[PDB]
Amino acid sequence: GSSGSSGEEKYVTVQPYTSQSKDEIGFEKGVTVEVIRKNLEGWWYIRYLGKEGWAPASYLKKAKDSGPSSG
Repeated sequence: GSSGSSGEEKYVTVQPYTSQSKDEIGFEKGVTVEVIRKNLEGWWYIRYLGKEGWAPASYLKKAKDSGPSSG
């Protein structure tokens, strides 16, 4: 299957978003997303459910992973 779970900056959704068209991707609140591109028009290209679409940065936030990793 996917066997990927790899990216640059993994963000998390704090609110559900309903996509009107394919161009945009709809997700739920409390899931993990992969931020690929970052625009200025509140548009952050992410990847969810094995699909890349346009999502509002407003409904996204940088996740904080806890680990012993030093720097």
